[PDB]
Amino acid sequence: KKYSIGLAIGTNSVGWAVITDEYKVPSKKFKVLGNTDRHSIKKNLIGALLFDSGETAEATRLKRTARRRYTRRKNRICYLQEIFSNEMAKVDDSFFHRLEESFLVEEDKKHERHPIFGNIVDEVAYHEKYPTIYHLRKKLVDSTDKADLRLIYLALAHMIKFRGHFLIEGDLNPDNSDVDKLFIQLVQTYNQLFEENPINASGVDAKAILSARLSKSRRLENLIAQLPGEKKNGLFGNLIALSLGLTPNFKSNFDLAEDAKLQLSKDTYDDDLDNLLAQIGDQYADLFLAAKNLSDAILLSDILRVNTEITKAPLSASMIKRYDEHHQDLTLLKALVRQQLPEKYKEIFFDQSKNGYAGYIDGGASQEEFYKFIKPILEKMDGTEELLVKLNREDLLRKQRTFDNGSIPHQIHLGELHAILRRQEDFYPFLKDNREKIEKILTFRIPYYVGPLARGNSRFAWMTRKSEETITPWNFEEVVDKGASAQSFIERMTNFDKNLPNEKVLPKHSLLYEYFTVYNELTKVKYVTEGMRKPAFLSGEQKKAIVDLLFKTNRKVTVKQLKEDYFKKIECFDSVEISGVEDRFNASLGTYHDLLKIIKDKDFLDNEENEDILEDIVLTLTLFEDREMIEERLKTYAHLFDDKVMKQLKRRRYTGWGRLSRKLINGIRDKQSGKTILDFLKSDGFANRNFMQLIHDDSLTFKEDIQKAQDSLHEHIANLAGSPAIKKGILQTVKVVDELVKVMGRHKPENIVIEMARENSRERMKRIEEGIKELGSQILKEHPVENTQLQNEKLYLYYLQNGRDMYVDQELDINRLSDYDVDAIVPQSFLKDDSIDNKVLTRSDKNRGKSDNVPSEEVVKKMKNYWRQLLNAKLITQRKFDNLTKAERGGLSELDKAGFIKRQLVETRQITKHVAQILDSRMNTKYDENDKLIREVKVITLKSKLVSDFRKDFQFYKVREINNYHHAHDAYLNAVVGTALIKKYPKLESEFVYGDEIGKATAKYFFYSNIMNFFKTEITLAEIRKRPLIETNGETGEIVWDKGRDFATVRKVLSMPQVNIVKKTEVQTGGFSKESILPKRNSDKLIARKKDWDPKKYGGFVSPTVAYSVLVVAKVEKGKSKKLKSVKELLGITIMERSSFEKNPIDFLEAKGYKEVKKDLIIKLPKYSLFELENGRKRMLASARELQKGNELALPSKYVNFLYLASHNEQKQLFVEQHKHYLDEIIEQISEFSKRVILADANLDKVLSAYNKHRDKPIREQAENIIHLFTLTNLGAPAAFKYFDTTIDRKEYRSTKEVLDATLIHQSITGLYETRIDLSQL
RNA sequence: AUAACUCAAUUUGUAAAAAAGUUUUAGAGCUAGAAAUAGCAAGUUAAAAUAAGGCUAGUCCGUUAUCAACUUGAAAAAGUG
DNA sequence: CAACCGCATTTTTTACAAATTGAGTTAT
DNA sequence: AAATGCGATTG
Ligand SMILES: [K+]
Ligand SMILES: [K+]
Ligand SMILES: [K+]
Ligand SMILES: [K+]
Ligand SMILES: [K+]
Ligand SMILES: [K+]
Ligand SMILES: [K+]
Ligand SMILES: [K+]
Ligand SMILES: [K+]
Ligand SMILES: [K+]
Ligand SMILES: [K+]
Ligand SMILES: [Mg+2]
Ligand SMILES: [Mg+2]
Repeated sequence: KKYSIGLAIGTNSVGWAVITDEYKVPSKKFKVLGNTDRHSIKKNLIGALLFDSGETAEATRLKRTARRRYTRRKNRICYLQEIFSNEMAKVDDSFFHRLEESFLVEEDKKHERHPIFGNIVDEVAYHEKYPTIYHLRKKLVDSTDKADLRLIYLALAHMIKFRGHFLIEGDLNPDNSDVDKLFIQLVQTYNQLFEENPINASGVDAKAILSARLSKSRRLENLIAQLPGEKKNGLFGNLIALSLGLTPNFKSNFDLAEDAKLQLSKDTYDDDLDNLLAQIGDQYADLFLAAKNLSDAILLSDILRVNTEITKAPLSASMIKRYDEHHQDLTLLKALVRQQLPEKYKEIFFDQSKNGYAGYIDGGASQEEFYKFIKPILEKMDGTEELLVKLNREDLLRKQRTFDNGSIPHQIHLGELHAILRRQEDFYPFLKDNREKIEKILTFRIPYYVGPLARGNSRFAWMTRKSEETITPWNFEEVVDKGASAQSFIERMTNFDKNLPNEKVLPKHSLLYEYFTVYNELTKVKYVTEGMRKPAFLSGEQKKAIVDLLFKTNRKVTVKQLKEDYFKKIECFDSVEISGVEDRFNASLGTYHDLLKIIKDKDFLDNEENEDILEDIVLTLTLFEDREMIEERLKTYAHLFDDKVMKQLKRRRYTGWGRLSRKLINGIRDKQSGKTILDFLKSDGFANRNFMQLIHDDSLTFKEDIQKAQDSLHEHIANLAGSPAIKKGILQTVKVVDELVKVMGRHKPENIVIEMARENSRERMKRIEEGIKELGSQILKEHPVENTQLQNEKLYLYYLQNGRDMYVDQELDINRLSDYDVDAIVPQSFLKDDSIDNKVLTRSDKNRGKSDNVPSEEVVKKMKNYWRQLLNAKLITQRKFDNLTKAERGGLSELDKAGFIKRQLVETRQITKHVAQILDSRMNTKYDENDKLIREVKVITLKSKLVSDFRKDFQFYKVREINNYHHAHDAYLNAVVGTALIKKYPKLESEFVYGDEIGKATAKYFFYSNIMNFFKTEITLAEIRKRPLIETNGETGEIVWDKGRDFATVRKVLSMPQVNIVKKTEVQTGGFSKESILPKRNSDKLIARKKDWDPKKYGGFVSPTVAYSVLVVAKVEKGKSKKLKSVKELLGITIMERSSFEKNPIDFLEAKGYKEVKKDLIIKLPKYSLFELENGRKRMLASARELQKGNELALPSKYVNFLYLASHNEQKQLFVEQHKHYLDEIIEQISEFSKRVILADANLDKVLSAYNKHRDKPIREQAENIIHLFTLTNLGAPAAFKYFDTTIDRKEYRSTKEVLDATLIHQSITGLYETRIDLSQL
């Protein structure tokens, strides 16, 4: 009966309201179930559901993949030990047993406590000879004497267990030996090519300074310092930078207008270098060759700090170096500290809590914190200089297992492994027989395109089996079908053709697909000359000409190229106008030219008989990215081109998929024509019909063939694109609407109004680092920053703009930001954009020019080049750039302005439209005699601006900190305003409801900018106007608004004290506990990490999280007698024990000690369960041992508006000064509330005192802080707050005893239905 | 409002990998003195676990989504004022 | 007991698909 | 990245 629903959808809330034809919210009586006094209770139909945020699947994913990593590493070790098992059984009966029981205490061990050899003397001997595992590694690599099998194992297992990364393909083979001759060779060739001016080797110690432990940049700087008359930006400088691993740019050297940047580790190096050499002349090739030849002996200089002539183990040897220098410098540091500051020796070398050397080795101090702690001790001392030198290089007292070993490629560890196996296979036959297996254990790696090696029980797996063997690293290629697996990896994610749903989409770089795009764009190009009377299409012949002559010879085709190279040359038109394209064609035959460069056979690419082949090739190049498998897939075409061409095709790789199928573009045929879609795009006579037209033209049969070709609420919502949080909001919104419908007797509403709320330091620091380094700027060396600092908006913009004004061509001052202006590129009055994309730092905003538009044309002229530099450094995005420059395109036209304004009130967000479609499809389910949908319910969607402006305009002020009522209030107001709008302007249905020259632009602007004026009585537009007291619609005359009564109605609704705020109860899920592993200590609070690892002996976890609490009434044994005592208490069931408890609850509880459990009184109490006690005082159950505040403080509207105005028109100021007494009154309110439900006496006293101490402060400040006070009374978890400078610590409630005798309240989603249980009765 | 294309930014979801960290144990502490307690010597490494665990036993799975109460259901979700 | 103070696994790389937003060309 | 449920210290 005559009601509409208002809905405010948030990430943590859904406000809901029900309104009647005159904007009142009903008040109904609802039955109360349970064993309580109340049989019913009256409720207003307004409220809000609150809930914790929905989470992404990310954390779960990281955990799952980490899991798989651990189990596979374990299996690696197991494979190794299975190889060693028998021959180790002849040396040491129990070696592996001692290894796998090493973690146990002596009390629990089966065997002697010394793992390696099993006796004290031999193990002390071992650790004396090999203080680190790398000593053993190196000796086992270099030495030729037979070694103990157990040590061999320890070496191999250490290398397999920490095998390094896989970011470099192929193999490395360290050769640091000829860096001097290689540098001299580069200098040599360069001097051959530049006979005119040579560089002189000059005994420059290239080895020392390139293999130095600095960064590539500094090594460059220093190295080119030693070369006279040469600059780091010159040719040889850029070359050196290349040999180092940096990406330089060579265009300024070769007078090139096109960027030429080369990175020797990028897989595109061969073709970028071929590009460049084809531009500059191949006589330069031997230069870049030298760059590689050096780059190879120098690649790994940062890990291998040792001559490769002394060892085959440069890694283990460099680690031994770490150890020895650590030793020497430790002895020295000790001596020094003894001499000069002995009183500080203890703190440094004993106290583990201080971050000294003791804290460094035995405490929890990191190398960084240790260096930071001991830096002043060193530079203060004497005899220390080299230790500071080692400190700034981060090389002082290094361990061997360190955060920075992530640079080690697996090829190194593989080198040493191969070496050891080669040494000791001479003595152990089985090592020879199993050399390859072992190397494979270190080598093998499941390809990402295979996924888990599942067998029907992984929801995540997709791989397929060529055979039903158990899969090992040695039978992987024979048992796993890698081709089918790599196929499914992509085809399980790729879209099908929506027009032909049983057809797969073509590769985006398919030749056919690009012909389709080129022709689909070209077929709507029109042209005019002087003679003709109308613009005409291109004919089939003309299109084939434009394609064969321009598109198949130029990578990109410009309009100029079309006017000069076709129209002028082939049609003798000195002038012509082009209508269907701007500047240059968007589509292009990129793949045609890629394959032209590789295949060098244009007639092959033009031959239609090869179409299929070529498609299949580009499919392959797209589907797979493992070059080995691409080769396998291209073999069948190995006869069509020479070997080298096959070599180059291998490396050609494409990514991406289109939107349409091959059948669609060139498969389906028109019955009448016999022509495919592409046939029509190529030639369609006088009508040059589009893909869109072809697919919808009833004279052609494509559409009918397509139509011929053509689930639950929760899956549907989960399938949407968007934040899982807002999705949680959406589902909850649908369930709310369902309940309200039921509340209204299953009558559906007249309208449903929905509003959706809109909407990091490391990312920033990275942005600036890469953009600055690309920009060749020093501002980072000049002004060092730290991640967190860049949360400052103005500092971030300062760095994004290279410390420069964005509208003027002058520098900025880091020390003067407070004096500068942040300015919106397109002003805020049109685009409500707060992000960096629309903001700029400038000395003063006025120098942008006009305030009503894009930055003026002067500015564009003066700063355009600089903005381009920022774009190419990615320090601004394309959006920001185009917006900045729009004044050279007339800036903001009037139409664009009207556009922005209606975009401010009309919701265009896709996810919101999905919400509206869900609701519409749930509410409107019937079809009229003509099979058209009957739209009984109208779903309106509004942007936040309407209700916000409404609140400001009519002083229905909002303060979100006082309580949660504002969610509900917003929902109510959305219902009111939405229904009023649609009642007043029914045509605007098309704009706001779901379902199916320049002067007019100004009219739209003014119109949408004044749409909300039918609410006011007098309006000033910036002359005055006036409006009646009663607002109707003209055509119907129906009353839409009545300013005599309706505003007062709103005030009555906002003032209502009882508003149904419901915190959603939720079983907690996720981690069993905190992840930290604490040391052993006596406490039942420590949870075993494994069944048999008693934490009193081994330590364990703390803080398990309660999945849900349970009410238990039973008896407990008491004292030695074990006399049974009746109890009623709350037992937290932890996530880890939940499944056990649900399997059999009586056995679970009995094991916990409870006897004679009354099974029918067991009550599941998830987090946030609601309980009432005493004077309406409420608590929410956050845990089994802690409670949260459960009450809302309904502050009178007059105080809400007062606080709003005081915290921030002469009349309203007068109101503040006239009603200052409200302050004291407000506090009275709070005080009462607290003394009645918060029960935090001390904290309340500190509030009263701290306030009385600030009754002489400005009223603005006092109000702003009274607002702070409300977190003392807020619903939910207690929290700390500052009144002024008086920090009030939180007073939380950690008992939950009272709850057991309170009234439990089971709430509906709306809270309107309640079941109340008097727990006193149990 | 839809569809294809261009350029760009963002978000979601997935797989394969790396390095640390932590926790027990092993790296014979030494002299004094009865005892705590002093004095000095040392330290850098390794094994193993890294959600307890599960059955489907895979080199798989185990932290997302979804959840008032009562009656019905496996479950979804229905029926109840 | 209540007030009070402390604590919480971290980081790095590769490969891939789909939406969505927002500036453009063409169409239903 | 908080903040909020818990651990332990203390008063
Ligand atoms: K024993
Ligand atoms: K120089
Ligand atoms: K440490
Ligand atoms: K370590
Ligand atoms: K264009
Ligand atoms: K590919
Ligand atoms: K061939
Ligand atoms: K959950
Ligand atoms: K959670
Ligand atoms: K991503
Ligand atoms: K509920
Ligand atoms: Mg495990
Ligand atoms: Mg470790």
